[PDB]
Amino acid sequence: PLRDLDSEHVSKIVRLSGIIISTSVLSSRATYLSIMCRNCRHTTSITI
Amino acid sequence: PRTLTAQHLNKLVSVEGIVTKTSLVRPKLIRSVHYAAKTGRFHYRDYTDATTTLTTRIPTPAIYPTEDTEGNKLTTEYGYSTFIDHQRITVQEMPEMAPAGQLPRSIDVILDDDLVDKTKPGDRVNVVGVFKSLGAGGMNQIGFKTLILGNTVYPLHARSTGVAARQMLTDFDIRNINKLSKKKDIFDILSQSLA
Ligand SMILES: [Zn+2]
Repeated sequence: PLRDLDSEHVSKIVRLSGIIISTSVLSSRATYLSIMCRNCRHTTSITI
Repeated sequence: PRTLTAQHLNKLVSVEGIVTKTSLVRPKLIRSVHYAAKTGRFHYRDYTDATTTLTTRIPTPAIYPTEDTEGNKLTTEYGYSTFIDHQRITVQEMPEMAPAGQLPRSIDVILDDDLVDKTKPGDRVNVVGVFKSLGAGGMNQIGFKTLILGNTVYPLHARSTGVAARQMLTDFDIRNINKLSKKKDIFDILSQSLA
């Protein structure tokens, strides 16, 4: 149950039941980034 | 080189003296071209420095491209790039105009492209160009860096020197030279006029 959560269960897998009351709007997060340096013009990439 | 002072900076001047040393002519890279085998496309870039425009610009320090906008590796095409030549020379006051028993004064001249191999060490020369102050004289942290950006370089001839003397011949001059020949005492007239 939701009230039976303690310090033991931290970085561990739990199974929970309940009711949903909120759902926010979808946000954008990056997965692949391409960048450039504003002074010398060096280019590289990033993967998340 | 002795009477050239800090009140003549940023003006066009004529300087007399003797060439004392010349450097090696080196290439300078302006535009570099590349190839990408994964897209079959060629890319280029431009480079510049402070000794090519008479007015001050905001620096652009671009970098040498090895990589494409996606990550493809580029081959460098040495035959398709453009290179322009460079040389530096030093000038000093002539020994027969300088004060005796006194150390001499010298000035640096920068030459590029076509004016790059016009003289040799030990020559009488006249140079015209802009007397430029460069960089920052330690105010970011002796004084300013001064040199002449050459535009004109004239060789001059003097007694007991390695530069020859030649004159331009007018057609009128040629006519007298050729007229004198027919008279059959050319040798005597030319011989008696020798000192
Ligand atoms: Zn940078």
